[PDB]
Amino acid sequence: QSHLDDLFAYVEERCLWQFFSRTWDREENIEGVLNQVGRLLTGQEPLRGTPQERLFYADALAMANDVRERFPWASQVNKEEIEFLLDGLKSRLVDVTITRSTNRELNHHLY
Amino acid sequence: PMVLLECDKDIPERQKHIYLKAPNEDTREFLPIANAATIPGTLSERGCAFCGAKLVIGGVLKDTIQMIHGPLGCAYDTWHTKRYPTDNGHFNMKYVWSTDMKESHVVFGGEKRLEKSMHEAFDEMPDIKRMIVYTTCPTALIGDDIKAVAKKVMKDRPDVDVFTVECPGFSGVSQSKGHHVLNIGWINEKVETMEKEITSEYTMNFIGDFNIQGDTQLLQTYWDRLGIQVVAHFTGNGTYDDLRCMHQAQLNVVNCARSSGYIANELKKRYGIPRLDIDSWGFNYMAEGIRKICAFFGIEEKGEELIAEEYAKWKPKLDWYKERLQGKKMAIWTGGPRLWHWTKSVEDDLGVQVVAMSSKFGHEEDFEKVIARGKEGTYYIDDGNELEFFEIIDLVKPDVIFTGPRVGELVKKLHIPYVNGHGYHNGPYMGFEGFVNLARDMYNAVHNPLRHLAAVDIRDK
Amino acid sequence: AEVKLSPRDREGIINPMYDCQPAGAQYAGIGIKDCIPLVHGGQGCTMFVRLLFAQHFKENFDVASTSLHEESAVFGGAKRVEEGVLVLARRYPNLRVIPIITTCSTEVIGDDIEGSIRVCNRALEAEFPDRKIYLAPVHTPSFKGSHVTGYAECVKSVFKTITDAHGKGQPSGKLNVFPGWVNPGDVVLLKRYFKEMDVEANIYMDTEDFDSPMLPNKSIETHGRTTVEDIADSANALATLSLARYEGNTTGELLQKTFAVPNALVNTPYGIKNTDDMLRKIAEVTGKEIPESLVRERGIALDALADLAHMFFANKKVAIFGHPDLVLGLAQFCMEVELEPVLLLIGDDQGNKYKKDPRIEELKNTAHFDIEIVHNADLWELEKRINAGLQLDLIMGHSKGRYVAIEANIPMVRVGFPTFDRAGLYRKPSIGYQGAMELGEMIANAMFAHMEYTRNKEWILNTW
Ligand code: CLF
Ligand SMILES: [Mg+2]
Ligand SMILES: [Mg+2]
Ligand SMILES: [S]
Ligand SMILES: [Zn+2]
Repeated sequence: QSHLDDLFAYVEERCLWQFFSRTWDREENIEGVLNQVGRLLTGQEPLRGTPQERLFYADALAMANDVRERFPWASQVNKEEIEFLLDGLKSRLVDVTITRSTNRELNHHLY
Repeated sequence: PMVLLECDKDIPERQKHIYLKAPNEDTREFLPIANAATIPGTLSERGCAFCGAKLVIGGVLKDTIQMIHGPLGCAYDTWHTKRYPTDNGHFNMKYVWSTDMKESHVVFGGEKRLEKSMHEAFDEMPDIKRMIVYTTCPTALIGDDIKAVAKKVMKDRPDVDVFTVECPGFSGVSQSKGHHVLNIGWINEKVETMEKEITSEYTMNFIGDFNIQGDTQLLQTYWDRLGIQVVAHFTGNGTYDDLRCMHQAQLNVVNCARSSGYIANELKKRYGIPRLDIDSWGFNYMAEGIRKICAFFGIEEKGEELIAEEYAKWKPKLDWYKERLQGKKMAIWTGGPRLWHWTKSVEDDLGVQVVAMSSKFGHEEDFEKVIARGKEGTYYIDDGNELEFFEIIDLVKPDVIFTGPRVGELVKKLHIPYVNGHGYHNGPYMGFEGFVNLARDMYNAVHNPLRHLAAVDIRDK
Repeated sequence: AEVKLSPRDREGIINPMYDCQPAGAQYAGIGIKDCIPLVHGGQGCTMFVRLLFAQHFKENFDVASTSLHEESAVFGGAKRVEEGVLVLARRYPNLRVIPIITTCSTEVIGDDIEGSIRVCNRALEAEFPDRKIYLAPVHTPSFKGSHVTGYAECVKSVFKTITDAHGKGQPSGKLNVFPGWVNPGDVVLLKRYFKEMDVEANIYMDTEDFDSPMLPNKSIETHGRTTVEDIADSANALATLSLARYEGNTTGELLQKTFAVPNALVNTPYGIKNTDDMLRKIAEVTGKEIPESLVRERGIALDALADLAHMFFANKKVAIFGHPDLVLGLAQFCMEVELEPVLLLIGDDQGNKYKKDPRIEELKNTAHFDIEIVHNADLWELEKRINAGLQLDLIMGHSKGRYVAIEANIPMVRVGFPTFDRAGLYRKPSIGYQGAMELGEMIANAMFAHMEYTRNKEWILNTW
């Protein structure tokens, strides 16, 4: 299994942020958390300027720590690979939690 | 694949509610329909919308009259049935209030009967200054305007504050609608109607925890150690007026995203308060939650000290239970969220394999979560009914079932022990210590001489 | 001695004594073999009552809902009833009886239950030509009466339905017995008394097997034992013995009117005199003698009670709450053993009946002290009287009053329904001679423990 398979399987089994109540919140979280994961895994400073950024950092830090613990490759891998991988992971999470989810509430404007 | 159980051959519409996860499937093709109408006559486990408002959320509050506008049964039925202690002598469990609707009220209206009952309740208990009024089936049907009545009482009694909920039992399909109506009404009417002193640089609400057997009070030991002020608990060991101040918090930490995600989502939209979803059951999950909370606030090292202390205190006992529970098969037949909070945590921390799960009222979102975290070969059931439970037992042969007491008492006849997945056996079950308590009860349930004795027929040589 | 009746002075209720009518109709139905009640209304009306039964008995009982939702609440629920009947029959091949129990919601919206039964009968005769399913309309609006009245209504409707279908035939030689709303242990006792007297009887409903075993073969035996055939045979009885004015006597009256089965209503058999009088009436109607074994059980009870009455019970003030037959009967028992039942609370709107109960005059002629009987009472009325200074030595009532006694530090004996906060009470008789003995010993043991915990002459429990 590929590196991207390992990331996807980890997110699906562990994380909750991709399963928020509505499409817009899932989109916001998939983008926000994974951008922070990419900073963390390539040794860049995370964004911590706004409350929302600081939440994305909190969720991303767990993920980044767990992937470095679980997967040998995740230490001993590139930068341009985090980019490739996170682009793929975003697309895969949007596909399974949004595009092809049959959860009928996802586009309800009203909470 | 989806499963048509034998007992459902005459209600074949149930197939779309039951998923058996199999290898290589794209689970997006197999998500159970959830939160749909109940089939009459099935012995579904479901309850009503009023339950979701009064019993589950509003009634947890320590300092509030729970005025049920309806005939007396709805009140009787929601009294002596919950285990949510408080630190004020359990006022919330000791009392229930009814407007004792009679036929004349059905015919000519119940608004004056409600007004009088409200005054009475305030007069009887002059130290109590807060109330929630709930509609029930017949007071909804006749169109009583409980908001109007509450506004008049408030004008006549400037010492009180009253909130109203329209939640007849036939609304929605289950208790879920009661959660929704209460959440949305509270944020629209009562949030931002008061403020409290802020005493910490770190503030949060804790959203969707109802203090079952003291869960909230146990978690509070963590927040106090970390120096985090909880502006409001929604609603475990809570007060009415704390809930009025929820807009003040820096962070909303959510456990029960089913009952209480609504208000977290509206607090984010209206006030910008971020929503953090955690798991406050599970040992390793509890650590992850504390680490996320501490990362948000910039107090990582404090969180690590707490976690290290709690691991040293409780991890050895957890591991003792793991050695003994490894491989045991569990079913979880509860409301919904505990399926996705527990399937992987009991697997990770206790070695226990959850073989069947049923959700009374969960939404498709709850099924997304549980199937993501759950095992292959497990049954995932939306709106399960009694005969299905028997068939599932035959299929998966659980060693222990986490469910309510009445179902526990049923499966005892089949020699299957239970733990009360709702109100607990010997809780609390949240947090580090709480998962040990869960494990202990599971162990005692299964490691039980009575089960073996019951199988012996003394007439056999 | 003045016995004063008064109503609750509040419109609202705080801490209701009883549940609503549908709950009692469910209790009546679960005592019938091959019966699953169908409660027409919202889901809570079913599920909360299944929980209540699990609290009292620590068992599951099968009751189904029609699952009224918003559509049906606006446009009518007849299709929910009709579907629910069919779903039941399809999935439970051995089902024979379905009391269709109305709720506040379906009474307000005016669903026509009898019409839905015609529809269902046609559908069931077509789909299941070899089965017979009895559908009984049970009208139980919750905005009248209480679970006491709903139990009585459900028994009456099920008996009307089944006996309408079968009519009168061969005399059976048996008594019909309506004990009312009692525990399995009470039914066990009555069965023993009829057996020792050589009197054949059906007890309606026969709930003995609610206390079901955990068996090697994993079978489930938690069912009512009263069958269709038993119920039908009530038209053929020698006589009806009705023990409870408010919990089945109206069925005995219906069988008298319809089938000329003479009904004998007696005082509910709590205490010695009431049990004597029940056995006298049994002897009179059957021509059978009371056996020596019952004189002996009586004597054993009296011996036990005599060890307690003047020593521990005399002059002690008691409050009693529960079903009206139980409250009135326990007050009579209490006076036999020198207790003083000064406050009796009865929990529903039936005060015009209770004022005419002959036991009120019986209590007036035997009381050495004033009695207050509060009708339409809630349990706040008890708590508020204690808060105002009423000094009680004992409370007798069901478990939903427990916090009143715990907080006031008053010993309390658990009687009536539900008794969830002690173990095994459903198996212990309260009626009859054995039951009087068992009640008296529970009272003494509760006082004894209280003397210990409070250090109140705890040294005296040595040579009594
Ligand atoms: S579904 Fe829920 S519990 Fe049911 S009535 Fe409706 S709000 Fe209430 Fe109430 S008084 Fe009794 S229990 Fe019912 S029949 Fe009415
Ligand atoms: Mg996976
Ligand atoms: Mg003796
Ligand atoms: S529910
Ligand atoms: Zn052992």
